[PDB]
Amino acid sequence: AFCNLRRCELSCRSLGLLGKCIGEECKCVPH
Repeated sequence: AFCNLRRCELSCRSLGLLGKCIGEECKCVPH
């Protein structure tokens, strides 16, 4: 698992979300 940020964001577009780092792992946000 990584904070791939650039790739994290593109993964999060699956639900239309922004992608962010939260300590070594990517997690999306409802904003």
